[PDB]
Amino acid sequence: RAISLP
Amino acid sequence: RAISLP
Amino acid sequence: MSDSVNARESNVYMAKLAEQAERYDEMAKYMKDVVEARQEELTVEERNLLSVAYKNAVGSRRSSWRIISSVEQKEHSRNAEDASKMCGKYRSKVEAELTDICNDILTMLDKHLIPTATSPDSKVFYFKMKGDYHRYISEFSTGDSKQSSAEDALKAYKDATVVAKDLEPTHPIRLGLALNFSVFHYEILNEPRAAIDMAKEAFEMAIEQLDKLSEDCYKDSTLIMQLLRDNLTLWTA
Amino acid sequence: SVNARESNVYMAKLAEQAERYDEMAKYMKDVVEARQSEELTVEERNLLSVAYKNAVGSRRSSWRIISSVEQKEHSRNAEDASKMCGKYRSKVEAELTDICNDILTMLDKHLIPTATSPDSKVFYFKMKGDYHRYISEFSTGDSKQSSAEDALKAYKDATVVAKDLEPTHPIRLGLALNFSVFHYEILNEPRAAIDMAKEAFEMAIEQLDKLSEDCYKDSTLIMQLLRDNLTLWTA
Repeated sequence: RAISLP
Repeated sequence: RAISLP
Repeated sequence: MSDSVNARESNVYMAKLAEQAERYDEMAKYMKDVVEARQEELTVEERNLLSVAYKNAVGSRRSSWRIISSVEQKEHSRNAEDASKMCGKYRSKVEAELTDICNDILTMLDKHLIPTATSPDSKVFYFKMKGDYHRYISEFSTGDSKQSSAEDALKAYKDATVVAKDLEPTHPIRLGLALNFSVFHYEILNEPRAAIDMAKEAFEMAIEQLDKLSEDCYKDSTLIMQLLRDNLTLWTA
Repeated sequence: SVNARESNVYMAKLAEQAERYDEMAKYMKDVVEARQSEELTVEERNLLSVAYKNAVGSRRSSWRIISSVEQKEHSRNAEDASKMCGKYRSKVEAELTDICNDILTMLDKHLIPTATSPDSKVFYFKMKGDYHRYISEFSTGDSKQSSAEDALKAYKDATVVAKDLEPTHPIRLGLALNFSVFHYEILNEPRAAIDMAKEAFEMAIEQLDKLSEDCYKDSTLIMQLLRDNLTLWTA
């Protein structure tokens, strides 16, 4: 659920 | 651009 | 045939999973294997899965076709002939995919689904689905090919119309038939008056009897009545 | 001579607009393998990344959806259906393995060896860590250990070079973002993730003032994802 680099 | 049945 | 009941329940499960996974080509194939392996009628659930599957499979290719054609034209308009021709070749590739997918579902319709349809409900559904897939082909065909697929679509929608006369004017299947059939007149045949006349007639006919809208339907039926108005509004400017 | 390059690049852009990314990736793949030792442009480099990111992205998203249903079934003691989900997940894994191996080969053989500037080296070292990480997401046993170790090394290698970029440089921040994610999700080392992201963010904040109008939003976009992860991670 953590965002990585778009 | 007219909509047909979803 | 106990092995046949399970194989069907299994493909339905996989069709539903492929949908959740958003892998629609494989969704289509699961539902196709349900069709090709049956005894002489799909249920409402399956019929709907089949339609959603093909609709999305073809939908993403339709959307790509439109974007590529647009770029092809901006190029032509810019005298950038090389680029255009490339865009052109790329558009063909997508056309070849469309052709295969529409022909896949039309073959199933022609040989399997239309012939075993009992109810007026499912007869309309499948005739309509057939004009739609010929319409999708007509969208990118030109000259003689467009004419021939436009004629197959016209006939399918008429056939659906004849049977639809047995459904209430408020029936969602009948209303959806009129929406697509009028879209077909407008976009494919370039007959704006027949389109506007057909959508108007279906909207007015439904509205003559809003009091007869059943509680099980008034949602989908109003939705469709609303798309009919939206199209009228657009075509009317 | 370089006619094919201009043309693959045109097609890659065209496929992106059409949203046909496996094809976008194959166009950009053909740019990479052709190059005589010439470096990819910033524009090309980004297109290669966008293409692979999307090609892999869609399989990752399906992978997660399919797994969740698998564990839903497993927990409802529907075993027959659980196995079906599993066979389908494996098939998506086969696709993930192919696409990740493809880009990683290009990075090992072509991209990382030819890169000059601090920018490029960090950029490509980060990509390698990312794709090893994607393999690590679904792998098991020794595959997992292996790809975990190559991602770690790639991010370390990228970290080493990144020290030559300003703490607010978007490429330096993005590395810390993904490097910290790697630590938390794959290595299951929440402390080292939190620290890494905290450090990257604090080091940037200490310097937001020493930036210009037309440059600070690229930085804040990413410092923002860093805070959002910290917020999630800290009880």
